[PDB]
Amino acid sequence: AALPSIQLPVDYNNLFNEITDFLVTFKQDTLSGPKYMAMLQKVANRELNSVIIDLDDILQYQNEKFLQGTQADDLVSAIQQNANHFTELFCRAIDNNMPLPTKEIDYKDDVLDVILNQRRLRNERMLSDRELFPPNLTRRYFLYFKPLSQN
Amino acid sequence: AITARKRRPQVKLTAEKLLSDKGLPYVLKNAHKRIRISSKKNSYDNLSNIIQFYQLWAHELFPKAKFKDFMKICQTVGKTDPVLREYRVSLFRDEMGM
Amino acid sequence: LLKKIELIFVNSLVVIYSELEKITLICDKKKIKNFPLCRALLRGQFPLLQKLTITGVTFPMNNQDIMNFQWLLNFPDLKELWIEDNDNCELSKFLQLLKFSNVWKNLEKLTFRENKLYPIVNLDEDQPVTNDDEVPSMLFYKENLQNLEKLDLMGTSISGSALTRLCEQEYLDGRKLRSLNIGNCPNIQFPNNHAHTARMILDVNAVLKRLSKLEEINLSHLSSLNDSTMKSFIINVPFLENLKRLDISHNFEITGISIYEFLKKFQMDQPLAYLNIDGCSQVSHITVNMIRAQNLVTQVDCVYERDVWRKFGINSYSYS
Repeated sequence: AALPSIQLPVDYNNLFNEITDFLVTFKQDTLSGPKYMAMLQKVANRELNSVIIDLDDILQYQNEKFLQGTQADDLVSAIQQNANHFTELFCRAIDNNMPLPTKEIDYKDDVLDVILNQRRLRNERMLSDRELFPPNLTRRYFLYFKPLSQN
Repeated sequence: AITARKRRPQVKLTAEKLLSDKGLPYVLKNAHKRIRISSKKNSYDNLSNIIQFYQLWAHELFPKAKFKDFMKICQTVGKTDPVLREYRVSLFRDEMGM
Repeated sequence: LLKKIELIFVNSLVVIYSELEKITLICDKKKIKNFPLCRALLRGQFPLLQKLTITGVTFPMNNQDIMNFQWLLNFPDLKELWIEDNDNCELSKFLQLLKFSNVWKNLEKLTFRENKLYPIVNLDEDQPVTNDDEVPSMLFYKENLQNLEKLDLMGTSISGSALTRLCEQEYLDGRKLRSLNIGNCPNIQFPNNHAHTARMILDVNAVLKRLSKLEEINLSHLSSLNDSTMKSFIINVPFLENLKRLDISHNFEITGISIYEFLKKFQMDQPLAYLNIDGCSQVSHITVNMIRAQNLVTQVDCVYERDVWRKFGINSYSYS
């Protein structure tokens, strides 16, 4: 069963780069690390199981970038239009960027760590001539889009 | 020219695979290390002490077949390959050269 | 003594060559995960090589000389190039080669077909100057493409403006061009479309004015060719009097209305010789039966059930 195909005003390689740049750059500086990298550090320490993405933050990031003169492709409008796909994109950006824990958590009692460690040992033996998993399995957090505030 | 037509691939135990390092050289490396027989234990335990190594080795070498079927294929291929015969006589030729 | 060699690498398991005349390299893209003749093609020369046909191979990422078609400079006199489903190639790098060398004295035919959608390529008409006190770099698009009879770019992400610029610059010659295939190019929009980015527009009036004597057009899988857009072809019928063979098949949009009025205005030119609309779910069966009955086309194909277009050997050398 064949399908026709069309062009659309979106590019997910570009928007993936926009998302990860946002994720490592933004902070609420008017309130005086990057907000989301700090929150991902809290996820790494397993103290927090939810990542709350603010569309307000994406707006302020867009406004900063537009004030610096670059186009920003209005990621807020894009991820209000097709939010389901962008949960996957934001999780890929997080699963790339997320730092190591600063605090120890008695890691050996985690089954998923043990089972994928055993897999890695076996795969090292295989690769020594003697992705590793589906990403959702290793993704402990849950990701949510918080709406735009009225302004 | 010919666009593809399918066929079914298949795999079985074979003398080359049986002569690879994980084959009989694994036995020569590990059998005397892992099997131990003692007058301190009954016959059933000692027989199990033999069998456990060969069963694990047979599985790790060729996990398709049951242990009894594996033994039958080993006996028949041992009966019917010249390279395996050369290797087997070479073991005792080496012991004769000791 | 070998003049013509073919290799069809169905599966995988783990200096001067003046004699040669035609090299056909075809691969199962699923099984083959490298490029067999890579060292041979970049290092050697094949100076009498008339035709080259490479499909299904995977270009290495580690070698920009491969990816920039630097090896492809090795082969003058190359009467035809066909290159299809070469997964890690790009038409962009190819056009960058075509910009900066008079690589071929003569191509009679070119056929390029990348598989996956790389970003938009526009014709890179930028002629830089090192200084205005120094020469602008001579751009070899004209003398490279001046010879072409057959241009085929199916699936290649070329923008509509890029093709118009190829015609307005007269890099494509027109007086010699006879068959044009631009099917499956998502970056083509026709002038009547209100929804666009301007550099994806194809100005069919300019194009058909330029290269009027062409015989054979292929617009299959060109979903952008809705019924409204076909009106541009209707009014540009006077410029395509040489056209005999028209493939627009596997278009899921095109209603029989546009088909009929196109053939009717074409009849004001004597039927069209041949037309293909296999898989076009919207052409009404009674309309195509009228096309047969009133004899507006000598042959028309309406195998609605034909799911795919790549007939091996005839339409494509991508393997199976």
